[PDB]
Amino acid sequence: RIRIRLKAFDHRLIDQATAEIVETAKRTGAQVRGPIPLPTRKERFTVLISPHVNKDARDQYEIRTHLRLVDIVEPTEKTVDALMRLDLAAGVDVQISL
Amino acid sequence: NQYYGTGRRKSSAARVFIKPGNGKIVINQRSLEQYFGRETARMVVRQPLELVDMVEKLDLYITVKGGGISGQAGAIRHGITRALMEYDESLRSELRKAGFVTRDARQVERKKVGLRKARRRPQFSKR
Amino acid sequence: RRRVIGQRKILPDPKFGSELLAKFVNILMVDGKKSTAESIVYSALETLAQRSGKSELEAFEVALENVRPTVEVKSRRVGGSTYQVPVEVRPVRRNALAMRWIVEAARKRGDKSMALRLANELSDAAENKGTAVKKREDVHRMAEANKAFA
Amino acid sequence: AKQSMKAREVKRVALADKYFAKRAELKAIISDVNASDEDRWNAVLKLQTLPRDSSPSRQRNRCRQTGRPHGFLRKFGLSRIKVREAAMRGEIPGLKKASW
Amino acid sequence: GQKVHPNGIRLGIVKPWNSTWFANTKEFADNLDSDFKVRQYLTKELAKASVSRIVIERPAKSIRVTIHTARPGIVIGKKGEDVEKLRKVVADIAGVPAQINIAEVRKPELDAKLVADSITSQLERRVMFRRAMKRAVQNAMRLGAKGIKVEVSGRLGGAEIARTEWYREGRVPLHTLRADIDYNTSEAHTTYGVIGVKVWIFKGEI
RNA sequence: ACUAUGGUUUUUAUU
RNA sequence: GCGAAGAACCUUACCUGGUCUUGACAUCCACGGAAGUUUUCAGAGAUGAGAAUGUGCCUUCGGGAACCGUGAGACAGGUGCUGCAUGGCUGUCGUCAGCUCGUGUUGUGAAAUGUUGGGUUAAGUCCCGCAACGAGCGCAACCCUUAUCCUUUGUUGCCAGCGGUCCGGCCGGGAACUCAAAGGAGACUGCCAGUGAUAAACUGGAGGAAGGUGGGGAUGACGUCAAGUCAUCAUGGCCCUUACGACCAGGGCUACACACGUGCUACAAUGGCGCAUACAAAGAGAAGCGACCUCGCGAGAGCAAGCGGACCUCAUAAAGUGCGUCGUAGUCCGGAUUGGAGUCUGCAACUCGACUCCAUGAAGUCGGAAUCGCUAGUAAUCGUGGAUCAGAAUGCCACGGUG
Repeated sequence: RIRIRLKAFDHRLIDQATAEIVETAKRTGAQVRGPIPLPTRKERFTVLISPHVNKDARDQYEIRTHLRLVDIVEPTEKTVDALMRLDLAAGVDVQISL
Repeated sequence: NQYYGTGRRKSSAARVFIKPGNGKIVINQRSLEQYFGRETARMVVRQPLELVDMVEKLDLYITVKGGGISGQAGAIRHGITRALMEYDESLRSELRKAGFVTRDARQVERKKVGLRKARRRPQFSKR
Repeated sequence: RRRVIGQRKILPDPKFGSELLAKFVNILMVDGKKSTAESIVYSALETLAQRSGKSELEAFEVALENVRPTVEVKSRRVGGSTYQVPVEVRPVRRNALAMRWIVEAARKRGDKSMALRLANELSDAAENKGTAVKKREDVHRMAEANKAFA
Repeated sequence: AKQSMKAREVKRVALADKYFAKRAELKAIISDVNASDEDRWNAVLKLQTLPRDSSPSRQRNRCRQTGRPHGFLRKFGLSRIKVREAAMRGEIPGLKKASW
Repeated sequence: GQKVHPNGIRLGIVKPWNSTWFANTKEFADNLDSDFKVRQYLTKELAKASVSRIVIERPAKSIRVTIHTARPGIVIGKKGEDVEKLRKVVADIAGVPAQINIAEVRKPELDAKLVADSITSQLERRVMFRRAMKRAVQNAMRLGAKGIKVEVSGRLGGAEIARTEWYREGRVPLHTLRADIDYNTSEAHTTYGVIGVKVWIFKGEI
């Protein structure tokens, strides 16, 4: 009866990790929906370009935080069991909740 | 028969609908004189409308959302121009005369290193 | 440089249909608070309505008709020397010159409301009756009389 | 910057999770609200704040590589003295040159 | 003036970041510290082991590390148990159970770490650096690549100057972002000078 | 139009 | 307002007195102990000594490894010195159009020619001409970013005709607009006439959402002071080592008869105040963001709705609009200063912190010789958010309104 989450920073890894979860969730459930989105976020920051003084010279860094609710059609006991051992590479973050 | 047009400006977006034959002037389910254009910009949405006018020849309906009410007006002005420039083939000549057909994308200038409040080099009021 | 304006366009006053009354609030306003200047324009015309012999619809234009010059004196460098030369006052400035002097006068004054400080200068701006007030125009009277070298 | 600065957090940060971020929310066991102008708790609460160095205060992350305290930025994961050399090596995930 | 970094511009595009793991701002600097504690450990125990890079992962409630070497058989041994004396330590530095993994490096004659080692092995013989670096790149271009550069920096013997000596062939390249460019600095630590050897290799655009 | 003056010494050649 | 984005004990170096030294910290080897936990007595504490608890990992049962200490032989430590031992890192013209090779020629050679000369251009870009022809580095383009249309993507977002109704885009309906995302197409001198050693390319007009690198970004050729820095780092050397080392504690790094360096708020009525009234963008948040009510003079304390952070909180955005009210008075104002009360966080705010209340009460009405800065959403001007953080900014980084 559970619900799922996927969170990342890479614009392609978010889909490659989706394509791991919705397949692990389909291997024990025949009815399909495909992935649902939201929420996406962005963030930018500045730093001094050199380690000693040089405080007028700076460089621009940014990130884009990607998240999917994904949705699972049958969250059945046999299907959540496959998600207790979810691997799925490093570089993303997930949840299982009720 | 109805004519349609869209416009966007400064986080706001407008949709405008026009019918031939004299009728109403609606914006966000209220009249065009009921709450809108009462501040410092006021008549911006009526700049192209003066070429046809209200309670004269058409029925007007507007929907608008996002941002501040002067950004909304500068979005509606383009959206109503997009509708009016297909309402009649000689009215369009006058919309391209007044320059209301030109799409504004001026927004704001972007920062660079080493600058202050969005713009300008570290500042000294004297010497 | 060369590839520059000129004059950018401004939209005429929505109530009067005038571009002079649009430039006037743009130079009158301060800190971009044009909403207060829209309460000073025409509010400063209270004591001019009946007094205008061109009627109220020219009661401000009359103060701009008082002065419409063709040349102004400037002091310009030719080398190790600096001389006085006449420069042309074009149609685009010819109608906006006195408008710029009246707002300076009102800003430099300090009695009553701003809609009354502005009315003090506007009351005499086509009469010129005050003492040492026509010194204002010596920059164009010295230009219609320039001799220079040729 | 000194080699002594690298382990200075070890006890401090541990008591931050243990007590220094909930002891005020759970304070109703070392308090009374029934007796007027009467103390039976101050000397046992002052005994709890008797130990030093480990405090709710005094707490600084530092650059664990150098001991340098200043120029720390949590959004970068690393203090700015080493950021360009680590981020151009590709060591900090996912920092890169892309500019504005 | 200021110079764009030839490597930093391409990170995540065909050339991956050296670590992969998610962290929020409340622990990003604490995960990264364990990630550097293991780098300075492993690369100082493996100091003479032909290692060109190490790649870090955080699998579910664990850590994982891959070691890239041109000589893997003495790094994983015979087999998989010679690494426990490092695994038991990186698992304590990371505070989570650890896995150690092996990777084999391609074309040591065409890798920025190992071509530099092929110049260090001439500087160990105290030869003139200029011919030595040229030969190592001439051996490389005759095997592969679509452009290579080598530069030597500082106290070279050499001259009383801040200028380097270098040798380039083929394309840099500039703006290709699929260029997968391989780069390294290795300091030679000679009798009278630390002497930096810098190498850049470009092989294809995919 | 006028508006002067600034000691001596202080770098690159590779095997 | 730089490195020292928050200099109570902390951070941190200086001064003073303690506590101690193969060292707070590294590493090889041996040796006593698990790592740990709690408390008593002496000291403010670093430190000096007991009383109690635990005995993990590990095994040829011979004993051992992490790890915590003690110590020898080697060696460490230093905001000490060394930017005239060396790397790594670094100003700026300027994003200017130049820097530099091979072959031929020319010269006694260094070298020059070339790349100069004529025009066009943002341009060593092109055109003209040609004792020089070609080339690498820079230029261009790439990358990147913005407008128009089509196609693609849609929940905790969206809604045009229309049933049912947690009365709600909630279900049926849609995939379109917005909002957030991607990929294309379209602008090419294309088109006309004019100019141009008639050529590069320019000068206008039509048509278009847009016209002339469409617009905007990313990018630092050769050379510039062999710049600033061993105070982030290493790293060669020197000096201290029974210390110039580091662990506590107390003063200091916000002494001052005086100078420099810059902002913000006002000196007002194109302004303030009190009461109404219209409209946000971008961020923050469960040992949390905190809606309310109560005590009280009040900070706040005490409890607590909604919400797991796209149908909640932070949150009446403020200025503006409008009404009431007021002057040339250092003011209705201001409330800077000085005690007394408190409120919060915290060994601790006395000293250097913030918020509050009854009271008191000064300065500011252009301001030194003389001078500063850019071309439009730009200058000008008002609110909103975040970082640092046990506990405060007006500084730091961002957001939108008026213009």
